[PDB]
Amino acid sequence: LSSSYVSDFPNQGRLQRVMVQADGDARMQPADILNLTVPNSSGIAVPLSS
Amino acid sequence: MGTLKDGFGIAVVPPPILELGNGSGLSINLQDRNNTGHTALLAKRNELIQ
Repeated sequence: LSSSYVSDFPNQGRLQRVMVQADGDARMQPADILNLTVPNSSGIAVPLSS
Repeated sequence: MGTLKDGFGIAVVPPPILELGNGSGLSINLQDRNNTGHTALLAKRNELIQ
């Protein structure tokens, strides 16, 4: 939910930015931090609560 | 103009101070405030020339 800036793109003769973020309902409660999984370099979920 | 069948190649005596012009110094800069492209601006420049 940190709103990383990727690159630029042309629009109407100017160069505007492209911003990638999550949607609305995924960053409203702190419970999303509770089940925020990690890739674990193998595919196992490994939730953040442990 | 005689023995140089090529581009036009004009020869002119330069003015001593360029910022003061040479008599008539009308310079027009046709802009495009909506970014409609380049061919439309060239068509408007040709219409203004005509």
